[PDB]
Amino acid sequence: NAMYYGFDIGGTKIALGVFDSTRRLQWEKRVPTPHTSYSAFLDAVCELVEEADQRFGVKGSVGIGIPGMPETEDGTLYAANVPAASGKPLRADLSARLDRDVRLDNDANCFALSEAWDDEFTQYPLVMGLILGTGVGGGLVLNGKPITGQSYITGEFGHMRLPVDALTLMGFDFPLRRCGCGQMGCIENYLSGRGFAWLYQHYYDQSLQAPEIIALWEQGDEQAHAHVERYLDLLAVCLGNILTIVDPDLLVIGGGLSNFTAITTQLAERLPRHLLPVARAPRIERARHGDAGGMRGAAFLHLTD
Ligand code: NA
Ligand SMILES: [Zn+2]
Repeated sequence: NAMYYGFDIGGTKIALGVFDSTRRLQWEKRVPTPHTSYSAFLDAVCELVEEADQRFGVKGSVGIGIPGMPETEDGTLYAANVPAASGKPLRADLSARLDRDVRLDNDANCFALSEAWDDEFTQYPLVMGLILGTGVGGGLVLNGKPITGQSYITGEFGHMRLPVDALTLMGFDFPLRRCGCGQMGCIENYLSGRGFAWLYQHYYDQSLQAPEIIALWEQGDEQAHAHVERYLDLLAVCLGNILTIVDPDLLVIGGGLSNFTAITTQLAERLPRHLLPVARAPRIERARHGDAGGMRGAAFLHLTD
């Protein structure tokens, strides 16, 4: 009768999803994220766990996805959009309040874990989740457990510089854009939704956003088509480098751009030219649990020891 609770904590709302032992969602509830004080934040979360416990007559396990640093070396959380909890030992405090092992991970790792636990995808030991949306990020999952790395940096694909073969493709004068992290040329600024739009403007001198370019592509516009071919080629070159070091069985692509089917259907054929001769491309799939993934991944933190 084990139940798995998963919280997706964002700047606006705290979303709880409750899953049974077969990973099916049984109940959902969302409340506003308190920003006023840590005590109000702790209560928002604990009251939801208590409500679920009462509703299902069980002590559910509790997993939580955080957009930031879940637990530093000393046990401290840091998240820009969750000021009420930042600087606090969230994991320890919630664990004491709920008398159970509350587990935390970042939102990109929860996204990857949610996909790795899709019924069909559990057959793949090593799953790489790639998010192409507001930013670029992701995570790595091995045998159903996320690989967090020393500081929850594993899977920060958006912050690896363009490889030199991107200059061979685009020209050596291709702009190396300044990233928010401070480096020059991070792939996030070419492959995110904004990067996709920037690349269009770079070639065509028109300020269209991704939806608009996609609309033109669907209507058969020649520029939009030429733009998408370049984007896909650049995505492939960048992925060639990542896949050569990670070698995942499955690459699942999520985020806003993943709704553009060309990104997951026309990518596989472009990979072999950037992979080792003896390498096989990973299976490539569009994410299957967009909306519910934050809650699923958080809940799934308790599916492994
Ligand atoms: Na209240
Ligand atoms: Zn960067």
